Amino acid sequence: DLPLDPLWEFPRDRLVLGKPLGEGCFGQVVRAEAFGMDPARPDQASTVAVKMLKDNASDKDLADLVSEMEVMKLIGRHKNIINLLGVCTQEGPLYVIVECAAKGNLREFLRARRPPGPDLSPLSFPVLVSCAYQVARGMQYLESRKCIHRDLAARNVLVTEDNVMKIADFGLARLPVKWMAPEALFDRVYTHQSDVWSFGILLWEIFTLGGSPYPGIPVEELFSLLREGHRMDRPPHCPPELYGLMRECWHAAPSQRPTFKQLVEALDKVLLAVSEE
Ligand SMILES: *C(=O)c1nc2c(cc1CN1CCN(C)CC1=O)CCCN2C(=O)Nc1cc(NCCOC)c(C#N)cn1
Repeated sequence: DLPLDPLWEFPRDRLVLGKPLGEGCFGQVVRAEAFGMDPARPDQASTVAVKMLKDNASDKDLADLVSEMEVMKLIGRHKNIINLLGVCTQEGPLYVIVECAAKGNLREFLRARRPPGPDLSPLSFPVLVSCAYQVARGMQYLESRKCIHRDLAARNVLVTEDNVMKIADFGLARLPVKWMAPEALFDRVYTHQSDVWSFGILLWEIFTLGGSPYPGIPVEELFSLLREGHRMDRPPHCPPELYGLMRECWHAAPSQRPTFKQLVEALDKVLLAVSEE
């Protein structure tokens, strides 16, 4: 069984499950409608997402879902992360209610909003910087809460109906080798500074509108190329100020990379200037 948390327990009868959003190995995320999620308007319907176990799940999977739920409570609320909204622990399967991100992941959001490409030739430049800045803010918050993400990439950044960026799967208990810092790749060392390296890759994904990192380069060849000091080229139409930030994230020495605080500060300076360009 699971203890009743007066701060988070939501009534099971006020939650209506909908179509699945995605299925993992033993877990899944589904659409849902919640009634009275905001206590100020207790009859209002709101669209949410529900993390739950699949039928093939074991007690190890249940402990992993419980762990993510508890980590989400400990970390607390931020505008730029997928927030916990409530829980259904009593008289039925465990439901972890979280914020809905109607527009899906950032990579597909950007790919669907691309201008005519090189085989032929919507999102303004300030909106793109705002996306980067929002993700930097969310990461700054997670870091302040002792949370190392380990898998920061555009596929793990979700977009709401209101176009707010929300980092997902921060509470979790082929490998994404192209986003990994070299000390993480080679020495299995994951710090806040290795998340800064991934943020640099994410910045490149933003300014290529969902481009695949290291275009052409075989995965096997990546490691040797990084060891030689090679890094990705400046995306087309990307300003040198933003490419400069990417290159700082990609410094070999973790201590030579910027902090999330400096990234938030540098991205806010660009955003405020570019908003009147
Ligand atoms: C949220 O309930 C929601 N999410 C996604 C879609 C639709 C909806 C709800 N919804 C709003 C718009 N109207 C017209 C109908 C409707 O049903 C559409 C597809 C993309 N959604 C999505 O990605 N949601 C989402 C995903 C999450 N995880 C990403 C990995 O999924 C396995 C999370 C989380 N955590 C939260 N929302």
